[PDB]
Amino acid sequence: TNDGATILKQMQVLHPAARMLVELSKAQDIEAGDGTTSVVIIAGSLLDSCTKLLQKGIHPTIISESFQKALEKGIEILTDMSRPVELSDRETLLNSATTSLNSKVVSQYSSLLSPMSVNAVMKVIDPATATSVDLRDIKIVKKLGGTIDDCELVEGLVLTQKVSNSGITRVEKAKIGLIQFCLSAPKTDMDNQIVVSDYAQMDRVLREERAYILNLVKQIKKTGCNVLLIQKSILRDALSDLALHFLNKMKIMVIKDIEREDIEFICKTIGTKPVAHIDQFTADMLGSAELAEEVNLNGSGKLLKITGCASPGKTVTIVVRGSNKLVIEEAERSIHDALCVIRCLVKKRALIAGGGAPEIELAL
Amino acid sequence: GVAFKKTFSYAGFEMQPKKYHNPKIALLNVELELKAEKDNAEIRVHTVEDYQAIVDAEWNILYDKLEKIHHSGAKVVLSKLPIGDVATQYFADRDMFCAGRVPEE
Amino acid sequence: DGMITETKGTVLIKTAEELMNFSKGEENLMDAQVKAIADTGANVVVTGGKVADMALHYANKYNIMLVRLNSKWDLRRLCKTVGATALPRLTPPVLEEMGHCDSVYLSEVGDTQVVVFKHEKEDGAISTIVLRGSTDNLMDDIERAVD
Amino acid sequence: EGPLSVFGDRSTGETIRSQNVMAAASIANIVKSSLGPVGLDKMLVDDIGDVTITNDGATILKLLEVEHPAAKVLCEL
Amino acid sequence: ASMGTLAFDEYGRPFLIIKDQDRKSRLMGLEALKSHIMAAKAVANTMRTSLGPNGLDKMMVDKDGDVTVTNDGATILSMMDVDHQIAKLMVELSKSQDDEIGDGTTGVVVLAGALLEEAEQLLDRGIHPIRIADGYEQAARVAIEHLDKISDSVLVDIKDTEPLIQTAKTTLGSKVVNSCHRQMAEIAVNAVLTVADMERRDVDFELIKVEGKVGGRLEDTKLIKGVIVDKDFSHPQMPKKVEDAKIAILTCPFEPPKPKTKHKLDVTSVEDYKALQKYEKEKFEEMIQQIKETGANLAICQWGFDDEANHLLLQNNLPAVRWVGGPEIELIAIATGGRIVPRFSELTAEKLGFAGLVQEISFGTTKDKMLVIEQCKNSRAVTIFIRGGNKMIIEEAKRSLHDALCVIRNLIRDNRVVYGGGAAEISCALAVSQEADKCPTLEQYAMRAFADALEVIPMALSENSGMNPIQTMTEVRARQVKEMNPALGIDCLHKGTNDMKQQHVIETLIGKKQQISLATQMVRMILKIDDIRKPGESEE
Amino acid sequence: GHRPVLVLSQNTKRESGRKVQSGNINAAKTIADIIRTCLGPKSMMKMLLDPMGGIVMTNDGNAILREIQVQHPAAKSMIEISRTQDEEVGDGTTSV
Amino acid sequence: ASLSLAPVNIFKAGADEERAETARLTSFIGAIAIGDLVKSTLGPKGMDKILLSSGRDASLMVTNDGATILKNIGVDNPAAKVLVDMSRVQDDEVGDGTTSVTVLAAELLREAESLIAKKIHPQTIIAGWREATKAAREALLSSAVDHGSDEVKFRQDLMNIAGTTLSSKLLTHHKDHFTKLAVEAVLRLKGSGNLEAIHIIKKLGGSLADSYLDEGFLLDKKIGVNQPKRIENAKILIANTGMDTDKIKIFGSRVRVDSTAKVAEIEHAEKEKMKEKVERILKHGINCFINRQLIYNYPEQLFGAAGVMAIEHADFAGVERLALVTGGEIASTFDHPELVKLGSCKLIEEVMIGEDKLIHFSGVALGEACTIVLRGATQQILDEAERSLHDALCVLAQTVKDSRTVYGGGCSEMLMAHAVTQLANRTPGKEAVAMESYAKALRMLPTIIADNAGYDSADLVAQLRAAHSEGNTTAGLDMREGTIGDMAILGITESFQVKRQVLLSAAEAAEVILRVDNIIKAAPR
Ligand SMILES: Nc1ncnc2c1ncn2[C@@H]1O[C@H](COP(=O)(O)OP(=O)(O)O)[C@@H](O)[C@H]1O
Ligand SMILES: Nc1ncnc2c1ncn2[C@@H]1O[C@H](COP(=O)(O)OP(=O)(O)O)[C@@H](O)[C@H]1O
Ligand SMILES: [Mg+2]
Ligand SMILES: [Mg+2]
Ligand SMILES: [Mg+2]
Ligand SMILES: [Mg+2]
Repeated sequence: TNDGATILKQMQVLHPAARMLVELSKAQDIEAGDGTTSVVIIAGSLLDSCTKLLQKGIHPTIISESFQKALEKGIEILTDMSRPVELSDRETLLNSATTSLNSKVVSQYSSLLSPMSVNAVMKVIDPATATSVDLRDIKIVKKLGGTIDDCELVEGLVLTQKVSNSGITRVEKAKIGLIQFCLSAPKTDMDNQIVVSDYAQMDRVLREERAYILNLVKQIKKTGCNVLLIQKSILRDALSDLALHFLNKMKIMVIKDIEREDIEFICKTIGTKPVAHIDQFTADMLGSAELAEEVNLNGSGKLLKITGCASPGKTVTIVVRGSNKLVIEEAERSIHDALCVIRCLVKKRALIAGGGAPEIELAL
Repeated sequence: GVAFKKTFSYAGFEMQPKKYHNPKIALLNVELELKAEKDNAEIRVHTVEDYQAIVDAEWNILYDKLEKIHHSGAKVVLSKLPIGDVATQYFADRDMFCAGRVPEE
Repeated sequence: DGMITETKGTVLIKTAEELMNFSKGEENLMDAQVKAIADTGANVVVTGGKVADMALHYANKYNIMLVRLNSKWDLRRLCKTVGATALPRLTPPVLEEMGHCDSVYLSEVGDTQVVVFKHEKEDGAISTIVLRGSTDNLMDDIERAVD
Repeated sequence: EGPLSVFGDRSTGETIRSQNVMAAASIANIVKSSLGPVGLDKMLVDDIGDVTITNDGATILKLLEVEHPAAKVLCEL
Repeated sequence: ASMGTLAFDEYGRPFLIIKDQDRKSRLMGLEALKSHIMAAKAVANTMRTSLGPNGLDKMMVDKDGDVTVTNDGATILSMMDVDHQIAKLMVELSKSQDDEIGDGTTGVVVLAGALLEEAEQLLDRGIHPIRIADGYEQAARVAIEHLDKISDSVLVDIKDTEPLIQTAKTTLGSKVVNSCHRQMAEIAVNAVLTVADMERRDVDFELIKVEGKVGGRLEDTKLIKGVIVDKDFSHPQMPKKVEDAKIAILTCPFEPPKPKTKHKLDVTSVEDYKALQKYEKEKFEEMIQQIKETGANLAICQWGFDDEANHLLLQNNLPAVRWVGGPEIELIAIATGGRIVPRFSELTAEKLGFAGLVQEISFGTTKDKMLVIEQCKNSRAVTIFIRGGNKMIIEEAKRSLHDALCVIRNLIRDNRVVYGGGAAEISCALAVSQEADKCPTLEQYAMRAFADALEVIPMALSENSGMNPIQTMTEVRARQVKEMNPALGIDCLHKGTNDMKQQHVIETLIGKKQQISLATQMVRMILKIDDIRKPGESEE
Repeated sequence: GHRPVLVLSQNTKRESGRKVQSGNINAAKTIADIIRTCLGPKSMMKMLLDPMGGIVMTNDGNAILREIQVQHPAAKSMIEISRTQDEEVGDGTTSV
Repeated sequence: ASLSLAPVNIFKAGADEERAETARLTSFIGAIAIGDLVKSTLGPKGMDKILLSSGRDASLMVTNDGATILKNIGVDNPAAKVLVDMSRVQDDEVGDGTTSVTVLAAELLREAESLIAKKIHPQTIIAGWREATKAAREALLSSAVDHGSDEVKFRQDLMNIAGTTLSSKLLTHHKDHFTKLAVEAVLRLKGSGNLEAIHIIKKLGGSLADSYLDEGFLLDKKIGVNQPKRIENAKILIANTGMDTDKIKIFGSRVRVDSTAKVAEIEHAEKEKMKEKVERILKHGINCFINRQLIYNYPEQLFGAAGVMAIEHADFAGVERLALVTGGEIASTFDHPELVKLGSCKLIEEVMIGEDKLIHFSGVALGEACTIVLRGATQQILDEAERSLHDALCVLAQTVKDSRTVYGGGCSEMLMAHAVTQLANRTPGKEAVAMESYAKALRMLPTIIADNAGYDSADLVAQLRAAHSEGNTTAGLDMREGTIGDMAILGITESFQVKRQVLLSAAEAAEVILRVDNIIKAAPR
């Protein structure tokens, strides 16, 4: 890694001043987004100067007030040196992204990553009347294989979950439906048992179980749904073999084991409203999409892609590729740095020259 | 006569009178508590009315034991088995004395 | 004690009346059994197993002496010496199975509490030698000499 | 040990008297079997196989390895 | 002089008698007596500096490092981790004195130590220890008779509590809570007199709830004629103050009924489910309405309750308290004059307790709430609430107030008193010495040793107060002999006078008699032991 | 501490009575039985391994007895009388 | 003879005993060590400490609070334990004065050690100290001034007290801003003393001057999936119901049927029961529904279909604070909509703070509950900001409860010392020396305050003693320049309760420690 915050937090420092510097890096990463190394260098140099200041016989309280005065003056100087910017100027955004990426391993792939980062930021916010960017709306997916040149900016969502309905893929004009109930035998929250005292009852048990499952699948199919997402379930089996077979026979692509924390992102991306009871499963709660397909990444795994959505949400997903895991992690960190730079450009839209110019101007 | 230590009184024991001038003593080997009828007893009901009836039946069994003890004319009740808080308060309300887990000797 | 099933005994209560009457009926049954035993003239009961609390209470009510011989050998020897037969159930004994003895009492020898089944006649099926002594080893040696 | 504060053991009263009598009786019983015409000799192995067969009391008590002072008194006697 | 026996036979064969006799230890006769006397003297000399108003405290630390600062003799000796058996005997003697009396737990140890110290030189002079014990018993009988002679009676009437207050003040004078001397004396006297059967019967200490909370000041300690409960109102929006509350004590959780017997309720249809849910809702509404119908304003439960019942109680304007302990339930029922009701069906108006004010009390910036119930009509239970600057002084105040309560209880049991400050000990020593002169020669030594041992308490008091022991004790004894006044003691507080009757230094006669008796019996036991057989294994 | 106190030193054993006599007689009988078969014109020879690595193939009783080591003192006395017989007259060692 | 110095060994292995001089030595050493450690963190120019834990996590904590310093250390000296418990109890009673009371107790015990070295019985010292405590308490009470009647004067007093409390802490950099912050936050409580109604939210990043008091309220929870994220003219209902597969509370209930169709019917009945409960809630006419417990998927979907915000898993503190800030009633049954009060606020929206999203309540109805956002550069800075602000809020709440105030900067300590000295000049015996030592410690407190700033402490303290002698009863240490001045003019004010508690607790602990002449330790476990 080259990120200052990552370097500082990765190695145990064991010294209280160093731990406070690590916390400082974390704060700079949280608020600004980059500059996590420059802030630590500045703090270290300030304390190093404080050594000679103290040796001269200056109390470490006049030093603090003088440093506060210097900080105020320097903030004024930097503000005076800044230049206004607007989000409609794509060139400045591209320059900022390229400058952020210039010091990372993806400096060579910046020509692809910087426009990707700018588009990712601008596609999840409203350019007018925006004060901050929620980077949780930009999901980053790391898939091993290929090179960094294979990074892609799918507009919809990509799910690492595989299609249980082996045999049917690439549904066109998909009508995606997200359910939060279980497609298995009936079961109540309170304790329930079925007692059999006759062979006719024993046959009727599985007969009526089959009828109930078939009715559930028919109700799902009648709405016009053809792609089904099933939330992950622990207490009760989410998708039984009978339910999967019935869904397969009606040409529906079933995707199960959807994580609970991913529901909000999926609903925002597609427009599908979650359903928890089959009674309320209607056609208007389905998320229309242009194409939902499962693509294999040249033998390095399978990714499920849903590209094209009616009334698309304000979320984008970035697929990061690399030869080995380390470069993938560093590429993810660098892309995050670029996104953070664009975000902190969204608020306080002011630009300054880099290249050490602000520091030397402040010194003079 | 006989004297023995106080044996783990429950709540409401301090409300019982602690001196009687001609008490009739009820010597018992009985667990006066709300508990299962038997360790291998199971109750099976399918109606809320039967549920309420079962609860009232347990309470009425305990109260029948207590009332049978009370109507005997005894004022001091000693048992080799535990005497619950409900029974202790019942005896307190009647100005009676109770003591559970009295040693066999 | 009242005999129990051998597979599994579950008291299935379905109404409040059964719940209220179960304990009363069980106690009445045990009392009837003990009174039926006592009505045959028996005044001493020797059992080879555990003694129920209600059984003990009703035996006390009818003035019946209870002895609990845990070991089966002692039970057989008492049956031999008294003339009774070990009944397998709690049914009252018939005249031929009825046990008779001249005197049964609780006595203390030294500091040991003993129960004595004593015949006035100088006969019977089993005779006992009561060994006294000042040491356990001395009594053991005397017992070896007796053997 | 205690208020006397001497680095060693101490026996007082009937205990030490009994110990002295026991030591003297041990020495006596060592040689009691070698008295009179119906007495018998003794073998004394000297820890390396050397054998001394004797009936004389002085030789037996001199060759023995004694530690109790009240018994050394009898040996020297 | 140890290790049992070691002879290994005259014939050289092994001689083993006792199991593992080569590692055991034993002691015989006179040196065993000397070791016991030395251990008892060490314990007594350690304890004698905590005697009188000028006595100092001991900082006691347990295994876990928790620290307690105390002056109580029984507490000090209980906290000690001793190994000598005689030390354990001394600790048990202090525990006995605390159990029977509650005061004088330090005087008994000093008296026993002095008795054994005199017995040491008596034995060195060649006297059988049984003779010493018999002489000690005779002198103790004489001293107890003299104590009965010079005793004085006090009134234990509720109308005039001045002698009781003086006795409580004398008891508390040696504790750290003497900064609020008369206040603690008054609260202790009132607490004991409130909860007591006036026909010279017992005082049930379970009706006195002594509870302390940090913060505030020691002067903030007050007597509450009611109950202090660590709980608060269940709903945060329930009112914090109820006036003229009609208490409703219940031991049934505000939940749907549940049979004790193993039960199963079968739901076989949708109608069954609807009936079940309607039954639950109706049970909640019915229980709340049953509580309300009696006219109660407050509800006290023992086993807690759930959300629906909580909101129904709040909605119906019934403040409620849950998870109240059984002892607290009983105390509240006793104080408010209300019955304890096991289920809602039996609740009625006549079983409702009445309290003048029920309030929730805050304790600064601590978030910890606490409930107060007081202003009852004829409360037969009382609560003592102790405040302080740290938990150590709180515990010390707890035990000091317990000592005061025990002293007033002893006064109720028997109202005869004797005058303290060493006056009683000096008079008893004089009586013993006078009785010795008429006694035959051989027991005179034991009688005079007992008198000298009795003299230790005034000397200890004078030493703790900085005065010269021998001169002051001799002068006070001479004054007692010259003019007949058994009330002359050691002016520990330097008030100018030596008459303890004017200084109002009063102790219970039972306390002195118990001190002398217990010390004599324990000294007799210690003198009668002439053999010890410890395992001597020094095991881990 | 408190080391044991006793009359005789440690490692000092003592046995008495019929046991000692029986042991002495058994030791003498064992000594006799060692060379019982080396007597007469039809005696067999014995091979003895010297601790210094030598070999003594001999029929004489005295050499056999003096080349072996024993711990029982009665056996030592028997070996001594064998040597005495050998020195005094020259032969008759395995007969005595 | 003593237990330890006896020919017989009377103790278990590992247990010891310390007699008079040794016990006094250990107690005094521990007390002086505690006092020297806690001091130098006193007064406006005090410095902070670093508490580096030895545990596996090795928690790092920078602090200026005396109570936190004393509680988070390994103490083995029993007298040091007594002082630590004193500091903790002082913190519990009031939020300030922990360092002051600890230092005062240490100085008192140092003077006690000197007096014992001068051959004075400790009971005489204790009696003299009791008299001195009475005199000092009476003088301090007579010196108190109350301004609760006048609202503007009381506001000025609150500002001065908050500034004085925050002067010694890390917030002294922005003392003015943080003083306004704390005063407004306390005044919003409308007289209630529950500091738990004030929530302190620490968000990493930003300057320390970026901290602010939200005009409404902030919640750190999240909204459902298909529910509105912005509501105007909200009608909030606060509840504490199940909403998680709500089971009938009959423990022994079970389903025993002979067909799976009946099982499906029972499941539909359960879902219909949940739907009916949701409809009963919606009958209240609400916009935002806040439940203390979890809300599963079916009720969340039902709320979303009705366009009702549903905030879930707002803990007990959350629902209490929302009820305080909006005026709603925390309900658990919904059969009487007319008997349930509904909270109201102008706007509910999601606000972006740092890299986290929070729910913002704006234009609340009551507002008797505050949220304070703290921004900092390090976690330690945020922790100290929270601790210092807690101290300020505690002192302000105490002042609101009891409006009597005294002058700080050493003025109060010097006036009590003057009263004690005047009493001492009126008493014969060594008790006069004890009272003189009491006054000496009382004067040593502002001496340490002056030492912490590097000033000429001896000269300043002598000047203060003189000025109080001629009758200047408001003179104190002017820490801006290093002179003496009028604390009435300079506005250096303190709560009377805090100073009274400090004095009384210090005297109490010194008295209880001095009474000990023997320390006995059991064998450690
Ligand atoms: N004000 C006083 N003046 C003189 N002597 C007192 C005074 N108060 C208590 N004493 C004496 O101090 C002795 C010790 O009392 P204390 O320490 O309170 O309890 P204990 O008897 O358990 O030691 C008592 O025997 C009493 O006579
Ligand atoms: N501006 C100030 N000028 C003079 N003295 C002050 C000022 N602010 C605080 N002090 C004094 O500093 C003392 C210590 O306060 P502080 O260091 O905050 O810790 P604590 O309040 O816990 O003792 C207080 O007694 C107060 O009188
Ligand atoms: Mg950068
Ligand atoms: Mg006392
Ligand atoms: Mg030959
Ligand atoms: Mg402060």
